[PDB]
Amino acid sequence: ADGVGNSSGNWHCDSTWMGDRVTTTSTRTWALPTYNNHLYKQISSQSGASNDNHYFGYSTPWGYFDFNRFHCHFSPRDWQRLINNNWGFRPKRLNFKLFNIQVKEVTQNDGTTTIANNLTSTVQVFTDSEYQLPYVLGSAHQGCLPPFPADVFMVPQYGYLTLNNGSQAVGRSSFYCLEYFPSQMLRTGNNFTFSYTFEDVPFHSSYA
Amino acid sequence: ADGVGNSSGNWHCDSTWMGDRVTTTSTRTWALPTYNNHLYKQISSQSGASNDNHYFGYSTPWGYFDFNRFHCHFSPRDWQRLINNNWGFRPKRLNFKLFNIQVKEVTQNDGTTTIANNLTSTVQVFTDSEYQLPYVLGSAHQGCLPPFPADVFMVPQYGYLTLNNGSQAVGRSSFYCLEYFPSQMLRTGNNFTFSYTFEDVPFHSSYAHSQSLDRLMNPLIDQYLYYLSRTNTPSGTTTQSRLQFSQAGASDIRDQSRNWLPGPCYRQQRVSKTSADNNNSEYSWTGATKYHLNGRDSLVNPGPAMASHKDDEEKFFPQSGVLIFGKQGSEKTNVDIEKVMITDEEEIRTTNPVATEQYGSVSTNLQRGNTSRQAATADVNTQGVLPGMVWQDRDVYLQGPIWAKIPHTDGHFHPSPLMGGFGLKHPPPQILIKNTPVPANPSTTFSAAKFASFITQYSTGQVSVEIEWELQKENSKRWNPEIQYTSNYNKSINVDFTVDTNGVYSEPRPIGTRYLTRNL
Amino acid sequence: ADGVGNSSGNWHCDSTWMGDRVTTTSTRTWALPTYNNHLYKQISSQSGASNDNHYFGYSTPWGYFDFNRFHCHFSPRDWQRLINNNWGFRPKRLNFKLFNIQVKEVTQNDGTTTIANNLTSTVQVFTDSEYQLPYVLGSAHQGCLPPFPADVFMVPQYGYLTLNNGSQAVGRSSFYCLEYFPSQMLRTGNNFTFSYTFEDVPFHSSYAHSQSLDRLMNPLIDQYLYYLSRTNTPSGTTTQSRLQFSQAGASDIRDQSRNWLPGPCYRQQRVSKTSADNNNSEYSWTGATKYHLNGRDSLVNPGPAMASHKDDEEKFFPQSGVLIFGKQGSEKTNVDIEKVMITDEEEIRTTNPVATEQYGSVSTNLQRGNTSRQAATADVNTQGVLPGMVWQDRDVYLQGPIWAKIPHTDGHFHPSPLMGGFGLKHPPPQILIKNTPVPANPSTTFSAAKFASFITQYSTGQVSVEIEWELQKENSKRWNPEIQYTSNYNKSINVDFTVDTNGVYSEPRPIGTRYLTRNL
Repeated sequence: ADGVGNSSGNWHCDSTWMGDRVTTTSTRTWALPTYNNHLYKQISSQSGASNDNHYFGYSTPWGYFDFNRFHCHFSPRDWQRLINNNWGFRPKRLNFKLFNIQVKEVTQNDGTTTIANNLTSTVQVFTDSEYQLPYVLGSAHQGCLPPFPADVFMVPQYGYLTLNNGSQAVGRSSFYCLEYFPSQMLRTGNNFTFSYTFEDVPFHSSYA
Repeated sequence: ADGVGNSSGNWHCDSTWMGDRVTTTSTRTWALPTYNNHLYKQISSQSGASNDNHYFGYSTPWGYFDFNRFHCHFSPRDWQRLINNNWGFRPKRLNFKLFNIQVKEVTQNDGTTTIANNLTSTVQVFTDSEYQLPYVLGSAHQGCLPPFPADVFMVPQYGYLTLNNGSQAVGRSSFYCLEYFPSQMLRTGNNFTFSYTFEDVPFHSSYAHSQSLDRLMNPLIDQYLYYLSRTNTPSGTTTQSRLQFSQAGASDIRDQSRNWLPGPCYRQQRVSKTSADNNNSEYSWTGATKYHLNGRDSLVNPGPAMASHKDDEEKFFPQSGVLIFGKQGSEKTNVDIEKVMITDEEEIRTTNPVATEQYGSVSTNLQRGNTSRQAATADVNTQGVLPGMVWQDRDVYLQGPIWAKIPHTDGHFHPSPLMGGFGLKHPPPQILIKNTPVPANPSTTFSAAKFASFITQYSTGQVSVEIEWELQKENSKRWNPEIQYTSNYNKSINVDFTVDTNGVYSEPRPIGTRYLTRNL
Repeated sequence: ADGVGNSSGNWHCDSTWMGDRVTTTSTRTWALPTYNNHLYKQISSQSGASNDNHYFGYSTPWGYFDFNRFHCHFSPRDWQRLINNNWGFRPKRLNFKLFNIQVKEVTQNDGTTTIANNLTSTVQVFTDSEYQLPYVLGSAHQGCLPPFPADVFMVPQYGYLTLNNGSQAVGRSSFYCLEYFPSQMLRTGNNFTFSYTFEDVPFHSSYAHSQSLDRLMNPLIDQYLYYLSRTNTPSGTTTQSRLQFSQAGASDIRDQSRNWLPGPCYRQQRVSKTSADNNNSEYSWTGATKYHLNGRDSLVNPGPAMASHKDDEEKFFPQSGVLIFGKQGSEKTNVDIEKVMITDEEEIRTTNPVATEQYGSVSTNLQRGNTSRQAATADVNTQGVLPGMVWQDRDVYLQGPIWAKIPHTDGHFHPSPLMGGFGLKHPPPQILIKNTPVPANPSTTFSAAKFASFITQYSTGQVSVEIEWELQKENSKRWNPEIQYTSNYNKSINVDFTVDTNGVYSEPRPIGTRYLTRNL
């Protein structure tokens, strides 16, 4: 879309209050490494663990973008404006964008770390809009968008757990390959976007 | 098309089931090196090889994209959905795409390997849609699209064989230069695509017959036809020749008059999975089933479709009559039986003769009374096609091949590939890809010698294969439940058809397609 | 439709010849009892039976209407009119009707059998037009429509066999409940009807070739091709190897170059109608021609179409290579030869090998001079289909079957039924009929046990079958008269194909169709 040298997006971090609506926008800089060396690895609880701590699952080479915390969208002044004046609030719709994607190639020769641009490499992005993957958001996991807009954050590694009989698996355990999903390939100059509408939910009781 | 920094394609790996159709799409990441250092090399069998192993051919600097295996398009869940619900399937059309092509230049200075982008280099891609090149697909060769979508695979090198008189060639031997074909040159940002339509082919028999060919009668009603049941009667204290005839019913069900015959046979030697049960000798070739062609013996493998074993003999399999797939990590030469998975063709024993047994018996003389000559019979170890013969083709497997090219010959009978799959007069064309040679620094003085120094480079990219399949929906009226493929509920260290703690994908067993049942 | 006292059909038994078509209509009176006491019973081979005789299946309370014999539609005069004037025929369409259905209730009190009408009971009739049930028609079973229109026949009980491992079943064995099909319920006054169209099938070869396959040349003109006629010449007082070639003419007519070969063969043992000529031993199975399927031997009967005997050997017939029909009043087990009528397939010896002889001879070694090795040959007792092979199918008979269902298999070669007739992928559907169970007096207290007491009853009615046949008119240009089927003028106690003083209808001999002649 923008090849090499044309920006594919702008920095939009702000909030607009219009009557009975507040629209919060946040922009962050993320870093995504290579996870598991491009491999899917079966993971399980260590031998000798207690029965309550036994688990079985899979670790994927993918990362995921988490913004399931209020500090990712509201500044402290925004929070004070929200909670001191409103009896309730609820989300309505969201818009998501990935842009200005740069792929960096890292080499190490004779103890020297050299980083150079890779203008032909891609990143695969897709949204699980059919909810066919285990939903690991909402478990209060680290790796969200940092509360301060100037902070740079690492993209957390995606992984899921399935049925386990101790440290082993059962026949009902499910395995998911994330490359079996249609994904969008983005070079430097390509951007990704999608829009989502929240279902009708009760207003949060922001009152005593 | 997309210069440097614009993607020329997307990752499409998925399947859509819509009524009587299933469309499977797969995307993989491939790596293509430089083969033969941009040269065509004449190849031949080594001196001292046996006559059966003699060959002559050419090795080309090109590679080819192979997706002639079901695991390249169907996930194990997709295969289970296909085989547990459909009485047949066949391919309809396919779409192919190469995109996100990156050419990498490799240099080596003072023992250091440095890889950098080459944004101006090209890769040459063309499809042999006129079938003017030797068709090497359909020979069960390695180098296909890996079954796991996350695996990266190397593009296999293309090569062909021609006529040979020993290790030498003859005047009729053909040489093919693949640069004499029009090819499309792709830089980083260019993509390649083409569409193909399969010819009309029979649906694969993804079912097992619930009736046997010798048990198609009504057991309650006798036949009105008579058969010779006795040839003598007690006379005095000796015997006297006397012909008698009976109508066949349930008690003598083997003598009933029938309209059909079991399919053709080409007997195989019987080997047992229990080692001690086998003969203590080297009989992999002396006892092997072979065909003779131009003075050379070739192994018949797997040969005509025949049942692996009869009832309650699952440990026995034909010596070269079944497909044998390797487990994950299996070597190439002389691996043990526990390292391989041997397929079973027992679902076709209803109509097809057992591979290791005779087709039947025929008379060899003329019996006569009083000198007297008693009737004699011989085993029929090889039986050609007879009128009224019915048979089932070999089953297809998830790891098995999909199609093969029917040889361009004046005559052929039932051109279903013997290894299993769909016989196509115009199969999906070979897709040839190679890196364009980039000459290194030339001499400032003109030299008529052809260039021998080139910049070392390889290419990487993504490949997409989308195939539409037509389904033959099951329409059974049986009352009791059917056999279905299923995962085992009991706990295990690893889940089947997943990755282990090393992230290594494995296929624990071969899965056929014949689980539902249909009447004969 | 017609309640009680109104007829729901008429008697239509006749044939109409109109140009290239003949429409035969037949009406019969049938009786249908209650089978298995309204129960489905699992059936299997008796313990102690041989492996070849093992089976497993189910017996159903339903009956079926069978008209798969030519005598059910053609009178002997109709057959003579068909076979003396036509070079071929094939079925085109059929119409079926059940009408005038009466349900009779049978009671037995103090040793007295009383039969009364049941005007409210029904009979369930349905046609298996989707072929979801095991097709038991075409196995030459008794219970067809009687050849004489005045005879009343019992409806045969329907039953099928499924997969068996010995006397037991396997997981792939299928069970079918015929009440899981939609059926039409008919009281007295209701009728059933359905129409069926035959698929396109080849005309039956109702002719005998007036030329032999080895005598197709011009006897007056020599061939321009040469054959090896001599292999040595007199040299001195000994012999010397020397190849010589000759052009074949009439004197060496056996050496002429030919374009075609006789049809395939599967050798049968030769038996003689003269008892003393046979070997004094029990060879009905040891010397029998068999095929091996899943570890069980089945008799090959009648097998591939082959000539019964050569010239001037009419007393010889293949052991299980011809259809054998029973004379009127013939028993079931071990009847004498005078109680049966053995058919003859001598009209096809022009193109088909004799059943009891070898197909030919082939070389088995490589002859060489000076150690020296002399040329050796072997008999070919079994010959598969070769390119250039021509053959004739088995003849059909008035008492013989008409059609058979081609098994649903991936492959089959020349799907003409081996017992004779027309191979149909979609044959006329099975027509299943049974009496609706009428429960007897129930208990005034509720019981969850299924009903085991029923009112004894049977049904009677009329059945009509009308088939349209297409004729292939003879267009011969031979000068001298042809062989025609005819009655014998000499006086006799009984007329052929009539009733005797007991009013018992009999068919004195089998009548084929191959009386007219056509050139090869």
